[PDB]
Amino acid sequence: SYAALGRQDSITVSADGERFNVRKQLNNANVYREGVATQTTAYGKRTENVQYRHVELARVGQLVEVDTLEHVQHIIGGAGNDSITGNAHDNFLAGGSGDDRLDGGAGNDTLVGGEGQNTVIGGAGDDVFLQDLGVWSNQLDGGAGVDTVKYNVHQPSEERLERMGDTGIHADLQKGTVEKWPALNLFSVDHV
Amino acid sequence: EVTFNITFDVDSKASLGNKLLLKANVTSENNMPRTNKTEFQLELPVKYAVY
Ligand SMILES: *[C@@H]1O[C@H](CO[C@@H]2O[C@@H](C)[C@@H](O)[C@@H](O)[C@@H]2O)[C@@H](O[C@@H]2O[C@H](CO)[C@@H](O)[C@H](O)[C@H]2NC(C)=O)[C@H](O)[C@H]1NC(C)=O
Ligand SMILES: *[C@@H]1O[C@H](CO)[C@@H](O)[C@H](O)[C@H]1NC(C)=O
Ligand SMILES: [Ca+2]
Ligand SMILES: [Ca+2]
Ligand SMILES: [Ca+2]
Ligand SMILES: [Ca+2]
Ligand SMILES: [Ca+2]
Repeated sequence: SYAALGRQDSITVSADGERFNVRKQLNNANVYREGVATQTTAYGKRTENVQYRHVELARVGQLVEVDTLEHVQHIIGGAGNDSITGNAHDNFLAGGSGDDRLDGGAGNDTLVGGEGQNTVIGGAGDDVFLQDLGVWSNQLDGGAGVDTVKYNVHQPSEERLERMGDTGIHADLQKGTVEKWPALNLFSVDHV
Repeated sequence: EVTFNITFDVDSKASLGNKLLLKANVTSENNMPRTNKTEFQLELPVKYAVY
């Protein structure tokens, strides 16, 4: 879970078979680092000094790190704009908040785009898309095989009931659009 | 030949998408086969007022 990453950060996950290479780009990251403090004492005459370790917080600007993952099937991105890619197994790819790109690759994968304007590619196999009746627009591609998009996972919120009432979605697979706020805004549409 | 204007009222909370279509065809008692002259439809862009 990379959910501790902020909005300004990002990850880029690439598959090398069964192994994953994760490139993390953290902008103005905050990191603990250990140095050497120095406390001094005078004892009535010429001074004797000491030192000791000291953990502390600092922001070190731009950081790039390359993590490595093995035997990992599920990844959760941070609050930024992540690019996450899976492999031939069954993966749980979640993007969280931000304009994330999720690609599952082969196999039966489950794909959760989260908030933001997400683009999601399923690949081959039978894939599952989970949606949340949000205000953003999403781009969804299923690929080969029989695929499913589900809108019933989340309970509707209070402001949704206040602004919309008891109306849900207007979905049409010939047009390829799913309108999550019909007749209230025309740009909260998922394209499938 | 007859020429005339037909007036319509557009609701202020209308939902017509971005593209509205009108369809009209003529008919008579003689009941003769339909022809391209009998049918006509034309398409008009739509915009929504925002303040
Ligand atoms: C401005 O909007 C047009 C139209 O968007 C469509 O109609 C709206 C009412 C809303 O329902 C949108 O979700 C619709 O997509 C955009 O033009 C369309 O662009 C898409 C690709 O982006 C294309 O597939 C459509 O054919 C286009 N349709 C028309 C009529 O042009 C246009 O791109 C938007 N402008 C900007 C700058 O985003
Ligand atoms: C006119 O168009 C309507 C469209 O619904 C159709 O039902 C009707 O049969 C048409 N009539 C003629 C005379 O073309
Ligand atoms: Ca994210
Ligand atoms: Ca996969
Ligand atoms: Ca997201
Ligand atoms: Ca897949
Ligand atoms: Ca698929």
